[PDB]
Formats: sequence, structure tokens, C-alpha cells
Amino acid sequence: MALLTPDDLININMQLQKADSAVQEVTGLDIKGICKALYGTFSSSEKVGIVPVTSGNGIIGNFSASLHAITQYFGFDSFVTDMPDVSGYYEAVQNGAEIILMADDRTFLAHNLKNGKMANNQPCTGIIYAEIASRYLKADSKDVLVVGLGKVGFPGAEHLVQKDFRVYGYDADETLLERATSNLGIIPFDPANPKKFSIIFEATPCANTIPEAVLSENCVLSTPGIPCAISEELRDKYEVQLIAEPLGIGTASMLYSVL
Ligand SMILES: NC(=O)c1ccc[n+]([C@@H]2O[C@H](COP(=O)([O-])OP(=O)(O)OC[C@H]3O[C@@H](n4cnc5c(N)ncnc54)[C@H](O)[C@@H]3O)[C@@H](O)[C@H]2O)c1
Ligand SMILES: NCCCC[C@H](N)C(=O)NCCCC[C@H](N)C(=O)O
Ligand SMILES: [Mg+2]
Ligand code: NA
Repeated sequence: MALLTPDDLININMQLQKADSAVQEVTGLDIKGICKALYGTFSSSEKVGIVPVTSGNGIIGNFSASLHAITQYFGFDSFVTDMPDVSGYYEAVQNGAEIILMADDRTFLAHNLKNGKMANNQPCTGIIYAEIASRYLKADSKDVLVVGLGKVGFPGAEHLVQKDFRVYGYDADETLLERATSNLGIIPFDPANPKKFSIIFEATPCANTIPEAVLSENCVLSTPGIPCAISEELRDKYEVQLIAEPLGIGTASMLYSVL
């Protein structure tokens, strides 16, 4: 239901440069490094076919151009097919793609035809954004607050629990908070009894989901969420270190995961 617009993807190369610097500042690693920690993998110029898809709301302005940019940035031999849909898929396989990258309104996937691995953008994004959050060099705690427990949030929290962090979760939807607590063992967080975190992961499609009362100074807020989870004011007031970028960090996570 929450979908990228062309405006979100303006100057994707700067957005990506900027997010990569923030990731380096927070964790000591660039995005490649994070991906190598998660998956053990690295790029070797694998050939990536990017197929536009016209189903649902259709082709999104700047979407495949941005994927072309992203993939090039990380050292893949990528290209965008002239035809969309099934015809484009055929064009890609025939033009030697080893990994297919394509999306409809519900699923963005990467499929590596050589080894059979396939990634879904939603867990891949939650996993990398959570990993990045957790690796905050100067956090001084293994307490992590996770706001948003849907298709992106839940796998991030799960990753974090598997990584032996002490995870506190909140979702405005009590059903999703309940499922996360009874399937993962996270501690349910209460906005009425807040404590401060130096590590925060947000995966929501809503503004101002991070209360002032949970922010410590210099804390990290890692969020795939659109629009921004915290106001500029609160972000300046606590010099929060923001990692937020619309497509490329999740895309890298999908790609490095199928290698
Ligand atoms: N930057 C990227 O690369 C990237 C990749 C994937 C998704 N996204 C974005 O991530 C966001 C989340 O995606 P999703 O698929 O998990 O959505 P989802 O609907 O599956 O989950 C969103 C969750 O946030 C909860 N929520 C809404 N307002 C809240 C509030 N104030 N407090 C706590 N919880 C609240 C909802 O109850 C819901 O459970 C969307 O904005 C989507 O566009 C970004
Ligand atoms: N950046 C958020 C995560 C990636 C998926 C994103 N939610 C999204 O907008 N998905 C829809 C993508 C549709 C792509 C369209 N069929 C196209 O090929 O241009
Ligand atoms: Mg991203
Ligand atoms: Na948000």
C-alpha cells in the first residue's frame, strides 16, 4: 500500500553516497562491509537483469534507472531490459542475466539463476537496517527499540533477537505486537513508561513515530521508513544519527544475500 514515487528517487547516487557515509560513521563499515558481515559474500561483476513491470499501478518513474545506478555502484554488471513483464524477463535471460531483479506492487525480488537463491526486499531490508542499527560503535548497550513490526520490522526484530540483542518492540496495531511477542520473545514496549535507547530501528510508513522521551544523545535511528520517523527539530536537538535511504541499502541486502 505504501509505494515509492519518482520524487523519492531523485539523485539516487547522492542519496546513496550520503547513506554509505552515515553507515561508515555509525558502524566503521561501508554497505559492502555490512553485507559481507551478514552474508559472507562480495560482488564479482555478476550480470544483473533489471526488468520493468507494468502490473498494478505500473511502472514507477525513476525505479529501474535507480536500480541500474544502485547495482552499478556495488560493482554488478547490470542492465535494464527494453521490454517489460514476461517479454522483458525473456530479453534478460536471453541477454545473459545471472540475477533477475524485478518488482510488482507486493513483491520486489532478486533471483540468482545460477545457484537458485531468491530474496524478497521486505525481510532483506529489515535485516540490513537492523544489523546496521546494532553495530553502532558507541552505543554502550544491547537494548534496541523496534518501532514497526510488519513485513519489514518483524524480520529485523527477529534478526536482532537471533543476534542476542535485548529487543523491545512496539506497533500501534496490538495484534502485530502480540504476534511478535509470542513468536519471537521480544519485550513489549510501552510509550507510557519510556526509557532511553541509543539504538532505534523504525519500519513504519508514518511520520513522528519516535517519541522524544526514548531518545538519548547521539543515538542511532536506522529506518527504511517513508516519510521520516523523527522531525528535523528532534533530530537536531539530540544529534540523532540517521540512516535512511529509499531503495539502495535494501537492494544491496537482496543482492549480496543471493550470491
Ligand atoms: N527504504 C527502503 O529500502 C524500503 C524497503 C522496504 C520498505 N520500505 C518502507 O518501509 C515501511 C514499512 O514497510 P512494511 O512493508 O513493513 O509496512 P507494513 O504495513 O507491513 O508495516 C508497517 C507497520 O507500522 C505500524 N505502524 C504505523 N504507525 C505506527 C506508529 N505510530 N507506531 C508504531 N507502529 C506503527 C503498522 O501498525 C504496521 O504494522 C514503508 O514505508 C515502506 O515503504 C522501505
Ligand atoms: N523502497 C521501498 C521498498 C521497495 C519496494 C517499494 N515499496 C515499491 O515501491 N514497490 C513497488 C515497485 C513497483 C515497480 C514497478 N512495477 C516498476 O517496475 O517500475
Ligand atoms: Mg534502502
Ligand atoms: Na516512518
